[PDB]
Amino acid sequence: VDDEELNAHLLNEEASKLKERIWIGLNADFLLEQESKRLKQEADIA
Amino acid sequence: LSDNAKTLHSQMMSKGIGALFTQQELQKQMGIGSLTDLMSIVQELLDKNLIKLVKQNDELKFQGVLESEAQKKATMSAEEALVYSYIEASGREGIWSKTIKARTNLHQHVVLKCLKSLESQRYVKSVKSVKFPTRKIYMLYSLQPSVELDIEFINSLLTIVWRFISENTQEILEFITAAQVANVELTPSNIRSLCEVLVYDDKLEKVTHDCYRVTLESILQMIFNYFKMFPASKHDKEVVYFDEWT
Repeated sequence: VDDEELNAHLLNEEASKLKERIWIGLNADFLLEQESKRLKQEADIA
Repeated sequence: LSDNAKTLHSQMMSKGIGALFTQQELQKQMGIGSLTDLMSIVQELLDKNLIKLVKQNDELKFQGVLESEAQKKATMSAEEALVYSYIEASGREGIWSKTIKARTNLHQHVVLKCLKSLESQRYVKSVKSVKFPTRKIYMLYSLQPSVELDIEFINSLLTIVWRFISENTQEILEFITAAQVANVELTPSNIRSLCEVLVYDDKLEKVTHDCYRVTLESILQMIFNYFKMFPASKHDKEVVYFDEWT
């Protein structure tokens, strides 16, 4: 059930690091997730 | 103005935190001004909430604290930092949550909503204390559980020390170091406590105020012979009971 346009459905390879810089420029949810995940280990010895 | 306050706190942080300072040496140390304007910058330094006023009994006493904890408590609001002062005043033995409510007049909801935020600020932990179980005890991260261990598995320590005396208090202390025993701190007082449980069971005997001899329970271990005494207990109405007289 192949085709040609969904076969072309794939990223812009030179606009990858263009796009994730925008995606990382909007995101902070995993940021505070990280030091809370780092807090899961800190409360183990506390 | 500011520079006179910069000199005095450098004198407060000059000495190691002990030897709590007072005024009678402070005017000897910083007496370039009269007492009328010396107090006014210290009350302004109280307005800059660095100096605190500690108490040695029946008299007036001062104590300076570091700038590092002063900045983090300035992030809090009025009531937020106010309750944080009570826990850090306790310090070593914790403090009970209901007693904190008594020293504030803040009722049960507003105190619990404050410290819910305060644990996320990583300044306060909750420990389980044993001299009054199931009470809320708060400390810093400085970890003073001054209040061996209450839960079981003392018998694993206890059953081996009988075997050392079976073949026949200072002689125990070298033996307990080896054999990968799961211990962290022993003391000659603990072995004295560990031995007298066996005295109450008559597993061995106390002679000459520190020596110990075995009461020959080994032949009982393997009328005063309670082992191998199995009863009939079925289809026999003519048995003897110790109860059923009351």
